[PDB]
Amino acid sequence: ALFEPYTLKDVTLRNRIAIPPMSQYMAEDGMINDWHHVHLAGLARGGAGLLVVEATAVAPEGRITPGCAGIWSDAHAQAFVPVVQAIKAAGSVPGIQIAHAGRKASANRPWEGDDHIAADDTRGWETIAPSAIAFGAHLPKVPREMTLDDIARVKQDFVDAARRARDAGFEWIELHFAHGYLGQSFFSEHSNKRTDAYGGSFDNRSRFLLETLAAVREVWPENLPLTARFGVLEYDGRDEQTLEESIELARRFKAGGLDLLSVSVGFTIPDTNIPWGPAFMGPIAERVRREAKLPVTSAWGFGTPQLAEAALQANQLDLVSVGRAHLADPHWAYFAAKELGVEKASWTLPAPYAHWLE
Amino acid sequence: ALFEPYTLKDVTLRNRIAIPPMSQYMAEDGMINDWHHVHLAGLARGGAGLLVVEATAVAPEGRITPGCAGIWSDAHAQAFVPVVQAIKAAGSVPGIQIAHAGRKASANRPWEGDDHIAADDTRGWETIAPSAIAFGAHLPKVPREMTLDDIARVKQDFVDAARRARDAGFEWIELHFAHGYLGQSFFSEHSNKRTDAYGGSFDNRSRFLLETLAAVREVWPENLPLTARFGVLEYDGRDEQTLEESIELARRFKAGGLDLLSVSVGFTIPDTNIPWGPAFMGPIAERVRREAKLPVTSAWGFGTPQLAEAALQANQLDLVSVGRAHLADPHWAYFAAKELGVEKASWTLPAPYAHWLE
Ligand SMILES: Cc1cc2nc3c(=O)[nH]c(=O)nc-3n(C[C@H](O)[C@H](O)[C@H](O)COP(=O)(O)O)c2cc1C
Ligand SMILES: Cc1cc2nc3c(=O)[nH]c(=O)nc-3n(C[C@H](O)[C@H](O)[C@H](O)COP(=O)(O)O)c2cc1C
Repeated sequence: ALFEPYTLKDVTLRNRIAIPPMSQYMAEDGMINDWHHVHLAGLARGGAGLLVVEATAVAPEGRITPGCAGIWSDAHAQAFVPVVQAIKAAGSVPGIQIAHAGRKASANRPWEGDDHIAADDTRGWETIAPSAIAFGAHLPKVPREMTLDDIARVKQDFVDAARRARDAGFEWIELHFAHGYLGQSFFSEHSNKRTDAYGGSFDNRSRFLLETLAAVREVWPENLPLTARFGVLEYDGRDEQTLEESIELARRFKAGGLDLLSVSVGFTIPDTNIPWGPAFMGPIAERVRREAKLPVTSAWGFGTPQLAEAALQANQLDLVSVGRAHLADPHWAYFAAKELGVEKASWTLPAPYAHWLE
Repeated sequence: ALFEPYTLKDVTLRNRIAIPPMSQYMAEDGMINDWHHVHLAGLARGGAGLLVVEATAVAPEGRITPGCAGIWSDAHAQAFVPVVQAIKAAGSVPGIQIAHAGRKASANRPWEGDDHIAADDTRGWETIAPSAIAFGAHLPKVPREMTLDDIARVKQDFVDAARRARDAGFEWIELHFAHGYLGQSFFSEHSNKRTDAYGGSFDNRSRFLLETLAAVREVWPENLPLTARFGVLEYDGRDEQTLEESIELARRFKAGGLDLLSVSVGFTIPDTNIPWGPAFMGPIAERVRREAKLPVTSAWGFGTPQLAEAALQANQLDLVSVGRAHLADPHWAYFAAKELGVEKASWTLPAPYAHWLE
């Protein structure tokens, strides 16, 4: 099942393996470089059906860190062009996740402190959010409360991002409404205390996300999968209530043209109890898939080929996302093909490798 | 031991893992391209101390196949420049093996027939050799017997190759006197029936190889390791006699400035009985190292980390060459570091990987 093709709109994946977006923190002023080119091209040659490029910021202040990729100008977009072309040459589908880190922005690289940049550090910048409330813990900076014009500008930033991604050749797009960044923070009552049209009720908290989806839909081709990542629960003790609302929004996403939902956890606040474990997201992903009638993917511990296979056969997922295993071994898909007994498994890789490994 | 550094002349390897030259058959008219760039850059990031670029032909007719890399012009050399730079950025030592396929030239890619190109095929070309004798089997073409001027031209080709490799930034060079190609074929009485100064006696059969070494030594920097690959036996039933002569030449190589010998089998003729097995070359490599008092490396089945480690501790080898395992997993060195219990093994890889795998 893991090695069956998958067709969504006009795009066909050679198998059900997806490489989720994985920030590399190697960009400079949003510009990617040979780090990203070799990293992504190598992964694509590895065998995976779909390769989703890391969170790429729609605006400079939307970066998580000073090393995050960006696409907030045509020059930033043009940098992706050769990389998209190499992904394609390798037979993998190029996707990109476009993002805005909201209140979690302006942080150090994970191996350089992983915390909010000091106030006197010339690399830092003011963060924006639905409300002037800090995440807390290692991210103590209070964001600036967004104005209506801020909301209009960020929405237009996402549209400009999607248009650039389209013109750079990406065949799959993913809106980053998860992991406690801007979009997610608009939906959660934890982070959104607004009293205008973008806060309060379910409809108001959904507005930013729905409006961003719709605006992007106007520039993104109808024949290329339009997707989003969304934290459907927080493990904050409000799980049944949050899940119900998240699934309702899923339905609205579907109605608004979303082709697939990447299902995750919110990470909106630090005060939570997440039951980490191999494929722990499976049951939750399955429920979203069932109740909103929407294809889904998820991640976390599916680097065990049998687990990925089990999730597919149980129809908990339509694609299995495999992250860290690909950082460890860019040729993981070949390893999975061996594990699962695929005929001529070495031909998961290109000929200059496959010939000698068969 | 596998993860101890190694210093040879002015060059220091971060560990004892070497990636042997592995032809990719993806070049066009000798020119390398993004296949090679991503392949080599990815391998370098994998952790290995030394990365030796595939057999690179000193002359067009010296290619094995129409897909082999070449360095017979300054434009060919300039193509290597960015790739050398990425290898270095990754902290691996860039080396290159320069070569001439002799009578085994003009062949199909291994996955496209692996045999001599048909006579009416516009891709093929006349092969040259010490004598007009075909390899046989799947390589039936009779080569043209080289003239003295042919020998002068090929020697100068190797010199021009070494100079280009130097100027492109390579820090390690390897002359390909193994595997039944030109150099090897000059040494073996099987392939060399000449009656001039380049055939007959031990001194005459050694002349081409020694003269090529000396000529290259004039352009190659004295502070960068100068090495060769040499088939020391054939398993043709003349093993003790061939090994003695090969070891004598090893001594002469050492006396002539060779810093390390990559020890292999001859593959000069097809009528042989090679005792393939995990690390089967170990004992033979050890003897060459001992009797010629020369550092050595070898390959074949050392993809088992414990085997590589054993060979080093037994002092059978100074570097362990690991080939196919790196085609399977470009991050093999990280896998070995885990297997062997290295402290902070994930930091065998660059930070954007290591941070998440620790
Ligand atoms: C290096 C790294 C960077 C990541 N960056 C992002 C990101 O840019 N966008 C995102 O939505 N998730 C990101 N993630 C989460 C992964 O997409 C994935 O959900 C997570 O690694 C769990 O899957 P795994 O167990 O296979 O690693 C990142 C994960 C890692 C390890
Ligand atoms: C894909 C491939 C291409 C190779 N090309 C060369 C070559 O260009 N020059 C050379 O001397 N040996 C070449 N070899 C031999 C390898 O350098 C090495 O000796 C062999 O793979 C045995 O080591 P291993 O068991 O780790 O794979 C090649 C091997 C492979 C698999």
